[PDB]
Amino acid sequence: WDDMKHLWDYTFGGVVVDSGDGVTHICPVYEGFSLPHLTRRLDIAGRDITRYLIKLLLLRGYAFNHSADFETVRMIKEKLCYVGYNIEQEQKLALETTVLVESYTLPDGRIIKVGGERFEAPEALFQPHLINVEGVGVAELLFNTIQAADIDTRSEFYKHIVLSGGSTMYPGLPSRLERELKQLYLERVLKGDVEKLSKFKIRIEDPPRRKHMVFLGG
Amino acid sequence: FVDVDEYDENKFVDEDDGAGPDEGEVDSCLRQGNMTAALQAALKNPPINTKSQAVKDRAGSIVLKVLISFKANDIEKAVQSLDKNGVDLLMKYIYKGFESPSDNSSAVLLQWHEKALAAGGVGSIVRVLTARKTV
Amino acid sequence: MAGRLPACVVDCGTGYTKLGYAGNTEPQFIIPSCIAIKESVMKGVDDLDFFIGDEAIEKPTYATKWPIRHGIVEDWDLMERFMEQVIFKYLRAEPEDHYFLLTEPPLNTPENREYTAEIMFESFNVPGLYIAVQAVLALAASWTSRQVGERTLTGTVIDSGDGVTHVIPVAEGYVIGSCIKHIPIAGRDITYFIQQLLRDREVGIPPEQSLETAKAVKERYSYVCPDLVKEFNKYDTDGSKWIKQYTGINAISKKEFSIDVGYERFLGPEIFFHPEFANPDFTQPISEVVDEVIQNCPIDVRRPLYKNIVLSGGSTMFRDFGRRLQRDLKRTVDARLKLSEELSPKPIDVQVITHHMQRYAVWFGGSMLASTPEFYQVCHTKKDYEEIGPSICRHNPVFG
Amino acid sequence: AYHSFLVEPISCHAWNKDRTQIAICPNNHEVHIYEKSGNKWVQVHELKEHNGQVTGVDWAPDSNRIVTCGTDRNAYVWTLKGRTWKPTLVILRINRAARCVRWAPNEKKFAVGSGSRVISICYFEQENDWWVCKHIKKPIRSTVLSLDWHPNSVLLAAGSCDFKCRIFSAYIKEVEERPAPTPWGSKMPFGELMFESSSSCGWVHGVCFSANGSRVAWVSHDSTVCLADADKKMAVATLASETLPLLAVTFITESSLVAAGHDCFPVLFTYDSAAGKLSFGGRLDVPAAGAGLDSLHKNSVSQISVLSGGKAKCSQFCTTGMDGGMSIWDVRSLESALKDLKIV
Amino acid sequence: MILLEVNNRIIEETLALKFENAAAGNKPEAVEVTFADFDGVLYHISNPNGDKTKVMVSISLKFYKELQAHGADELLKRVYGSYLVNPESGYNVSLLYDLENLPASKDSIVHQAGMLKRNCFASVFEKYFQFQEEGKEGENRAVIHYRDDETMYVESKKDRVTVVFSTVFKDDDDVVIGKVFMQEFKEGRRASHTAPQVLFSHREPPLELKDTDAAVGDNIGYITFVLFPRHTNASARDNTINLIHTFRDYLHYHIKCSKAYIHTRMRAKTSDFLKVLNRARP
Amino acid sequence: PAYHSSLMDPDTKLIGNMALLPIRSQFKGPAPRETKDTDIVDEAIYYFKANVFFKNYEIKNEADRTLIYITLYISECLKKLQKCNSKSQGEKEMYTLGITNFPIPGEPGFPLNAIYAKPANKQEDEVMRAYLQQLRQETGLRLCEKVFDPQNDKPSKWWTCFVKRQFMNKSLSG
Amino acid sequence: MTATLRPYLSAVRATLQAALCLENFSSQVVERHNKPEVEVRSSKELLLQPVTISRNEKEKVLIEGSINSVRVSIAVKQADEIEKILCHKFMRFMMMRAENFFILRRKPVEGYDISFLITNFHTEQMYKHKLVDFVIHFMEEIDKEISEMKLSVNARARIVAEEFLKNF
Repeated sequence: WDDMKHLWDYTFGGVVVDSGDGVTHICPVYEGFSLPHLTRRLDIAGRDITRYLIKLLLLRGYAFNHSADFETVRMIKEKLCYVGYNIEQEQKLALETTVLVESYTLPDGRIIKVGGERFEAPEALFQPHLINVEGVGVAELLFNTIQAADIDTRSEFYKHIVLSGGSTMYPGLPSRLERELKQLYLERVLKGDVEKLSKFKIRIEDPPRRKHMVFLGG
Repeated sequence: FVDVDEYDENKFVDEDDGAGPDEGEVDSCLRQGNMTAALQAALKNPPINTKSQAVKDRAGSIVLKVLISFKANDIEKAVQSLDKNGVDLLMKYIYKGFESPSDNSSAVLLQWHEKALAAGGVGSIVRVLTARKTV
Repeated sequence: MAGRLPACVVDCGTGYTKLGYAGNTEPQFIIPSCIAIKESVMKGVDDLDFFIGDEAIEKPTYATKWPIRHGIVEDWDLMERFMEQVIFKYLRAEPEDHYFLLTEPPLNTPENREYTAEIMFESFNVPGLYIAVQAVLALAASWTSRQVGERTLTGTVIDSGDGVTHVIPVAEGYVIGSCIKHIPIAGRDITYFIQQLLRDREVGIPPEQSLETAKAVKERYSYVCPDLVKEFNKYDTDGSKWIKQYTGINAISKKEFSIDVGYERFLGPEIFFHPEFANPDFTQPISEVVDEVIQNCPIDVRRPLYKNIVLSGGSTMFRDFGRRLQRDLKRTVDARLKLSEELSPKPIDVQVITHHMQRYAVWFGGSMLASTPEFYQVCHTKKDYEEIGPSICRHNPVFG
Repeated sequence: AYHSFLVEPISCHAWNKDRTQIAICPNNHEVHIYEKSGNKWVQVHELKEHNGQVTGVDWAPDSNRIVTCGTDRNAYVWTLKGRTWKPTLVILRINRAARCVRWAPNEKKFAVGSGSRVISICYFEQENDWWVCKHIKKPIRSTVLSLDWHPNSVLLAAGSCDFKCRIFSAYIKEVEERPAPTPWGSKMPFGELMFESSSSCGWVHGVCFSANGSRVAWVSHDSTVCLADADKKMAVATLASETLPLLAVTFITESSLVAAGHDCFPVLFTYDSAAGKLSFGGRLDVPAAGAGLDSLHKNSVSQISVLSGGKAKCSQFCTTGMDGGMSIWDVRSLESALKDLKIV
Repeated sequence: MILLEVNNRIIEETLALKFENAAAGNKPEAVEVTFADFDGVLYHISNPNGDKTKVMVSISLKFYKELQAHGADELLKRVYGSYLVNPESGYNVSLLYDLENLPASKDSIVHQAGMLKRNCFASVFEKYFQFQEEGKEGENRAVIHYRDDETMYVESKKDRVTVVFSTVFKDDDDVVIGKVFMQEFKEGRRASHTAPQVLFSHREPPLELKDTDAAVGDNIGYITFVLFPRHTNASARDNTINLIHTFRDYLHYHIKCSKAYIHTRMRAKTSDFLKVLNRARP
Repeated sequence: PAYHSSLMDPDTKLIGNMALLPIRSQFKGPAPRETKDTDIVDEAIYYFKANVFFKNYEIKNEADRTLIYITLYISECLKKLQKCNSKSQGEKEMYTLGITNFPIPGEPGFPLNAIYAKPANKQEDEVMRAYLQQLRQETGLRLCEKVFDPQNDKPSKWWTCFVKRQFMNKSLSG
Repeated sequence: MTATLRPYLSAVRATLQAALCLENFSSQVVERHNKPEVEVRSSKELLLQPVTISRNEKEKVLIEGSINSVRVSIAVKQADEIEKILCHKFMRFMMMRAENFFILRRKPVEGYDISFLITNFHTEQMYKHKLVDFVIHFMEEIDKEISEMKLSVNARARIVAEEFLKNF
């Protein structure tokens, strides 16, 4: 706290998913405030995706030294790494075609080739067991979070999920969350009956900004 | 837990809104000496829309029969007798015959393809791939 | 050792190739990796009409080719033929019942790793293959300190053989990426210097073979001196014994000439610490290069990297080379940490390891590792290649 | 008449009110504006503000504002202001990437067709100081390929990827109350289907509207060109091509029409009103860059635009293909050279 | 290299190199190499029982007992002359070289030493070449197992010897390629009139089984060589032997080199395709 | 790295920018008399074979500037001593070579004009010229007993081999 | 040997002019995604009718075009075993270099020896008509190339027999 004074001076003069780089944690909001009895946290965000990416690249034959190349591999993540929609299909794509394979130039001039790991690395967000963590995963967690709260306006929550932060802009992420959540909204509400979900209610948020400009009256 | 998009609402599924050609006609004209007349008769009233493959495969079997019932130098005269529309349908059937190994059915079909192509051009081949109306 | 039969160990370098059987101390044959091909349209066995090694650099009616540049295979066909003769002529050991343990330089790509598998597995019915990185093999080749034990795969390997110097920093059995450095001074360069220094002193020199003299003097009379002026003074005072003489016979000239060998003995290897002594475009001393390299690595394995410096290659064999490194580096780092301290953490321990197997250190490390049962597990089996693909060679798990 | 710009294909392009400057997008996230200086071409600025490939660009004549849309599901309204251009931020609320955009003959509201199986109709609002947008899903469903506007600033043509051409109402309680005078139905309310394809032809890549808007034409992927005339009791008129399917298309008068596409070369079609049928007749492609094809393009043409004279009597027209080359064609001095040409 | 060598290069280069330096006054440095050779054959070079100016060459063959039971030792005893001694414990045959003993011709008395994998085998053949020449119709076969799954049968007919190889192609595909070589070998008389006859039997044996049981299978192949009296004579005895005993390794060698050749051709075609595909760009 | 001189004293004088170091010599000039058993000339002769290979040289002291002149001069001496046949004959050449009017700081033809201070006045001029000449003279005769061997006519190749090498890539004859 | 080669390749070629002509298509099901539709098949309207051209029971080409991608498959002619095994090694070999082909799949569609994967990115960076020519030329080169390999091996076996045999 005594390190805050230097910061202040010398200067001037809905459900929400937030990932910056340290970790993400869904935050539901009822009325004008959050919900203390809720707001569950997930132990994985960006660093874990970079680290897992390093390990995966190691498995492909590119031996990046771990505590030496973090900024480089991180830089490589935010440019190719995306979130897969149907992992079975993505894996099929990786094994049978070359369309996912892209070249990347390193600071020392060397050019490497990166493929399936592009969708594999972010997948840890949905399958925490992949990194030896007793987790739940973004989708299951979000579902459980809205589901565990109230009953009065659950659905309303569902129709207002929004992504925030630099580590949630991975391509396909919104569509993935929506579909996987659909599967949850089916494997946790009616052990079957694939003819009632045709009356679903859920849209993935996350627009184009980073200006957390909060104010109102005054 | 599982596909759910196949159950999405903004889905895309062609509508089969709106038996076969004429076996008989493929007789009288097949043929007191008229081969062209037979070909023009067989390409009349195509099934289509009919989900079942039985009826479709029937018209296709018949058409292939006719195509086989042909000499080499006399194909050209017949094909050139067709309208722009006719060539496309003939072409659809040629490609149909290219799905199964009905003997030399392919040998003559490549001949039945160059000349047929000559009448309707390459554009016709595109219509065969761009049609939710099957054969 | 192992299943009665011994495994195959092959270390392919730009210049010399070291080959032999596991368990041995020294390679069975060390030969230039050149390959002689014809030029007079494949016509049957026209591909088999070729020679390799020394036999490739003597056949007039044959063209000499060099498949390895700066360390990478640039021509796979010639490399494949080369391996044909490596296996079926020199090693004289079946490739369908003898495990293989090739090698690769750091900064080598996964594709090359896969090719090194396509050739070995699909042509040569070999039962198993492992691809080791040269610098890491150079690392194993050193536990032979004094006493006792203390195995580690964390250290910095300076590999200087005959082409170019290399400073790859290994960590936990894994070499660092953009942490490797090259110095355009090496054996070949050292021979040229000593030659240019003698050409302007001794007379009656060999026509088309004026390098041989300076080449033979290098590894046979060369050494590292501590203080240059003190050494010069030595020679100018107690001659006849500090100064030595070497003889020889003219090659493409035929003539018995005997010459004196003096200052060049210590001035030659001295270029290492003073590139500006022969290379006008590079003047940074090797000690500084090593220091820069260590400083580019992560702030935590740095100290350990300083603690385990190992040598590899024939160009590191000059007497007291490691000792000289210790003086210069300790002096530089202490001066640095001195500056630090004064403007106001205990001295960093630097250690250069110098074993017996320095020249072909890579091969030796290879033979020793390939000599253990623990190897017949980490190897890639014929079973995995014949079902999964060459892709299994993309990753070659470490052990030891 | 052909100019070789980059090495890749031009996704889209647009010409300002004064055919003096051209905006083009090279499969990038920033548009590039070029200008001619007597006999040479000069770069004046490069608009950048997209996180996805830009797939559409349109320019205005009166307002002089350039609108772009992209696969990053975003849209901004660029302007002048000094040298550097400043674009505005517009939220389409769509999860897909824009495939096409068009302002309007009047220049009061633009339109963006999307993969969200919807058409976003966007207009300015002097209330919040921002740009709104209303959705016109019905009846479309799949991605919308090209979009044209009526000369009345109301009607809207859409190709779509469902193999069916549609016409919609853009009623906006911001401009005028009722609609304009058009044979196309009597009542034109916000969100209304005026016309739908009658055949199951390939996806509609391009659709133009008669100078008056009384006639509408479109080209399918099945290498066919249809034309529906609401002034003739809803015409079906079709023409099956013998070459590769086309893409972009525009009216030159009222009987003729210029189209180009996967065939790479430009073709002319003429409409005979009495029989109400379209006929073939090539053929502006008689035998910079390289040499593989004997046509002024070495790959498919994906966009065409009218430069002067409007849709009633076009004198010069531009065309851009995937060959990364832009051509300007003049149909007047050459018409005489053509030992065989119709025109009207 | 078309033909495989008969002699061993590691032995010959090691001893020659040690010998010229010895015959120069220079002391001898220790040497320790445990190398092997084609098939199941080991090799050890060392400084024995506390010795130093002692060198020795030892060979271990897993199947030595079978060659010995055919007059293998009796021959080796009259080969080296006096350079033959006991075994280095673990290796069926040991040669011991005293540096303070060599003659005045190394490049002459060293070549033989390099030939060890051959001199052990020589006896069985020489014995049957002798049989043929003598016309002894009462001597059994010569079942010799050199490989865990490989067997050689040697018999001397009335006026022509027969050496049969039962070889195994572990890789199924290797079979097809191998067959091609046999076809060309069968029609060899069209080019060579004085060339041994060759027969080939797949899976099953020509006239084997027997009594004793013959190896049968999809991966087994039989090659029969037919040696006449013009090759087994006292003028072509050694030659025919030095050649014929390398045949198996020769066949597998050429199959593998054929595969290598196919790799080169294929590279020469795949690499070209890429150049043509890109030749369409700028 | 290069070897520097440790003869600089807190009471050492200065002739413009250099360091008027004492020497043991009978030659005339403004050099102080050296009482110790070594001096700057011996130091330069001692360090020469090593220093002459160096391309770069850090000036730590005004003593280093003097060390440098003498090193370069050793090079000039070797240039002349190269072509002679006797120790006595060589001495005569050294005397004439040293007595010459080699360039001094401020003049073109003198290298290191960016590192040597030119004489501020006529006195400073003449005195630096006299020092320089006295250094040349003592350097040369002292160099003769090192180059010339007890065997008449024998350019010690162990000294002659440096004739082409240029300290710092410079020359007093350039 | 031909007697029916040309009509076959001509028909394949003609199918190819028609089948290509793709364009950059962003995914309509997945936000900001451009997957090749002929491969993924998540939007039936984006799929063309899967055609097929063959000269007989063994030789044929399958083309199942789409708006942003086309998938071509080949079987090739293989009489005896050596042609079969030679072919298997060659096709697998090329496929291993798929990454270097850009338009080559890592594996061939079930029922064929080799398959291609041409996307809009290819028609953007390569002349599509020159791409088509490659397919037609590849078939002739591939089929002919395999024949040359066979001749080489059979021919070399005779020479291999001769060096050994004359030395008796």
